[PDB]
Amino acid sequence: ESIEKFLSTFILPPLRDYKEFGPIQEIVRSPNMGNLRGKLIATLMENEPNSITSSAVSPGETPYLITGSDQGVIKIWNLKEIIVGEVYSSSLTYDCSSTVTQITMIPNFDAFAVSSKDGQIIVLKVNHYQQESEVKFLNCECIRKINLKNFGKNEYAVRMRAFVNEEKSLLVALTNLSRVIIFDIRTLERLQIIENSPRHGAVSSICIDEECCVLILGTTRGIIDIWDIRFNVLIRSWSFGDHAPITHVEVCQFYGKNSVIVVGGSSKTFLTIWNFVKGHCQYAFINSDEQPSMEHFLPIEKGLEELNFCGIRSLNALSTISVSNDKILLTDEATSSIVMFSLNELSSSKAVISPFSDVFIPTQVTANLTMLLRKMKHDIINSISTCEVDETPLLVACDNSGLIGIFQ
Repeated sequence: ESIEKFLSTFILPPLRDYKEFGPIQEIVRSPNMGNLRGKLIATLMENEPNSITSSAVSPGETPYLITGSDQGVIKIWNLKEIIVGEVYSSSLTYDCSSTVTQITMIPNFDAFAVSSKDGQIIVLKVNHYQQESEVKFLNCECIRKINLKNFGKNEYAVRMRAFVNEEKSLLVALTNLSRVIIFDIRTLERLQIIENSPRHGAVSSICIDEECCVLILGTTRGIIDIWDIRFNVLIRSWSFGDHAPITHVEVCQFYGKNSVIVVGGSSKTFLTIWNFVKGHCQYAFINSDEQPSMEHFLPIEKGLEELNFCGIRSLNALSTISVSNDKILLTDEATSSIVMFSLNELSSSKAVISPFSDVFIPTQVTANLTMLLRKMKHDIINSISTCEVDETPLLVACDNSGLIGIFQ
């Protein structure tokens, strides 16, 4: 070993050269969620009665689930061992001593960031070793740490996203004061702060695009604001529908590099999909069999500072999602179900997990807009994750009472 390259005397090395993160892992393909049976194979009660506030999965030959609780407790679960060995205990526990707000994988590493209500952000490395050709988990080890109080405003991170490629190594944190701070993972140095206008409400959601060039923000007043990261410039702002809060934004690679899934904004939809360059709504998945007007999905670009905050008005608003290439999995609390939207064939969309037998009907409404109508035939889920264990898709749901459900 040598440390001279790591003292910032000169500029990289890339993240893959930082041995404390462990070796970079092979890319694993999207799980084939279309084959999900919707069959509950296991329930894990270890976190009860504490809310699981965030979860993630690390995919690969031994995929593991990470859960974070409202008391700061992080657990690692060996998914193969649960499925095959029927061992229902966690493999590892790590205590943050403060309410977890987000767990964010460091893509392709056995490491993940954890933000907590006390203002701390850490990165935990998952250490493991081979015994009789099977993975044994050793420990979680803190390998990075920052406190947002260092920025002087007593902030804590509420949401995070990570992006790693050969060039970039970024951790993006949304704070409780609606600032977005961008860190380099290698040092946790602040590189950029983006501050959205308070006249658009509070920032409730963030995502980064495929290219890590743009920050997409959703607000409590139903506004989508897109920021160029390099120039720190607002490049797109719009609302639509009844401007309900934007609770999730996620880029959708399936449609291309300029497409984003929006949850909220319109209270009449499960989600919409927008081309954020063209400023245009491509798809609207309607949470009933009644189609809204075409006009409901036109972008509003003026009068955004005059939009009132509507609050959170329905169980419909609580949807959490997991995107897997051409499938979107979405929790529907109003009907106690999880919907799988088939972007490859919308008419094949269905409630994969539910108590009846719903059908989804795609209708082209303009040259540029398709609406998907839904025609009709337990604690609130906070987080869902999807992966494969030995081929065979599986979905993990974590709920606000501390229960994990595992579905094949």
